[PDB]
Amino acid sequence: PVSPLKHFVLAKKAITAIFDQLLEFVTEGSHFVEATYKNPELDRIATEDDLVEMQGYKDKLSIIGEVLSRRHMKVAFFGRTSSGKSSVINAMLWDKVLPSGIGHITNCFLSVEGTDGDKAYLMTEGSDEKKSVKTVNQLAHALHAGCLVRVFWPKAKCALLRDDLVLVDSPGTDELDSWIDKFCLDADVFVLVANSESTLMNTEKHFFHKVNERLSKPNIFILNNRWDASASEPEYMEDVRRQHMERCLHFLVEELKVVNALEAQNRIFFVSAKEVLSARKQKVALAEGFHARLQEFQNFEQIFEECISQSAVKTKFEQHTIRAKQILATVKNIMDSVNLAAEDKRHYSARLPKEIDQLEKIQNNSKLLRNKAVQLENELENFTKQFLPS
Ligand SMILES: Nc1nc2c(ncn2[C@@H]2O[C@H](COP(=O)(O)OP(=O)(O)OP(=O)(O)O)[C@@H](O)[C@H]2O)c(=O)[nH]1
Ligand SMILES: [Mg+2]
Ligand SMILES: [Zn+2]
Repeated sequence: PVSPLKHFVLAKKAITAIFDQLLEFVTEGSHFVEATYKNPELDRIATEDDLVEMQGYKDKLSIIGEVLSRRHMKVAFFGRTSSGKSSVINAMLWDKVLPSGIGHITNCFLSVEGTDGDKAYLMTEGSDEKKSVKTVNQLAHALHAGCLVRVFWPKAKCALLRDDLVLVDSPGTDELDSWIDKFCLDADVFVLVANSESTLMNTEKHFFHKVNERLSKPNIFILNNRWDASASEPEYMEDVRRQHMERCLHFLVEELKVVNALEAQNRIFFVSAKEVLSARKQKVALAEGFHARLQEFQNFEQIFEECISQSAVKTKFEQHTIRAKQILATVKNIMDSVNLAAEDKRHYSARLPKEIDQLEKIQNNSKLLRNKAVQLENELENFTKQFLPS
């Protein structure tokens, strides 16, 4: 039962390894191009612009590797006040990481990410201080288009955080474009948490219309929470479920048009975050239907993990994969140009045996480097076949 999130972890490892190799190769290639261009006994075998191109690639490949090394999956939770957003997050983390109450903050966000340490802490904006998580409920938020508070929870205690997932908790939806710009541009999945004792509201729909306008084919899940409230009323529950399904299906399929009606079955769930957290927190007869609701939450979790791991690998690693392929194609063109100029010179105007031998060594080293580029192209093609479907 391997978590689907390992797909993202393995992709991240693979592409960072390629970019480590690419920086090493381009550095070696740049030294060769530089030596060839700067040789006073050679004329226009390598050009000044060949060297400028190689040096420019060299100078930007380290930051690509560093950016890749921090890439992660992000899920953002939205919904009306008291719908259960924080409890859904806590259930997925197997602990009461986030508190309840304090629902008055109208514009500030909270994220949870993994720490390699063994103690939880938080950090506020523009600060490096590791503050006790028990101060979450005391942060003033006076002046605040709000702020982000970052919670760090030991990776050893939650597999999701170990596998590079970050979870974002939001204020109640009841300028929004500022929310999208500041928190949503790199979110891979959006989760709408709704009170199943109510009805899906237009204020929540409106926010996801804005997301859908700003982003292409966003991944959206709807969790109809507090489903324990109709336990022991199975006939009533059946009818409420039908009504919720009709409205949630129409929203995802007909209004947002982000899934077809079959796909939507894997995006709408009926759960009790309270029950799930109680079952998972370490250290009375269960309500009717408890195990069925727990299984439904576990089904959501599996489908969510599959969705976010596939989506984030494409969203976050494809552009630099395509860029690496372009860089390699250009480096090969430079090696082709150097080899061709050396061979032309050898056959057109080279005279002394020592000059001929010098040109032949330039040819040989340019081919060694070109073959290295081809091998890295093969690694990127393998990465594309494994991790980047059309
Ligand atoms: N019966 C029941 N209560 C729940 C469930 N999920 C959350 N609650 C309760 O509803 C209240 C609100 O829970 P939260 O998880 O804090 O909801 P929220 O959306 O984060 O609320 P705010 O951040 O204050 O807007 C808490 O008292 C929870 O115990 C559930 O599945 N079933
Ligand atoms: Mg909350
Ligand atoms: Zn704030």
